[PDB]
Amino acid sequence: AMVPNVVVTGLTLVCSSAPGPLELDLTGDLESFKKQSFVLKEGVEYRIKISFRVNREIVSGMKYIQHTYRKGVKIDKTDYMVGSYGPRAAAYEFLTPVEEAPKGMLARGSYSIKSRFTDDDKTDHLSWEWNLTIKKDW
Repeated sequence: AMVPNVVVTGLTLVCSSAPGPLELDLTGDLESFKKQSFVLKEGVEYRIKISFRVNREIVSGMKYIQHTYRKGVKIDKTDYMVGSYGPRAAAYEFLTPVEEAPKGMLARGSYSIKSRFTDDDKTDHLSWEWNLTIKKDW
């Protein structure tokens, strides 16, 4: 401070079929996202894009971790090794592989995601929670 080496700045659902924007600003009030949701139409393809800056020194072993809950119950955990990054002017963007929102009535509904961004020193660069609501339609 007042500028940290690593600043997680944004999560984005990258979905071509989506009629509007699916972005969380992570420079803001993280607690708000929990009474919010992103809506996705069942079966659509998307990526998660995590935006982050490195401002001074090399960070090794950066790692994005998600846990998915449904109705408060853990249903999944995924890890993505992001890499080593040096400092530069522009944010870096990490994209997860393409996935499909679930499909079928029994899989529709809300899911909450606990997201963590970390490194090989186990620094908590940011942790945040958000929600995903799978619907029949937009």
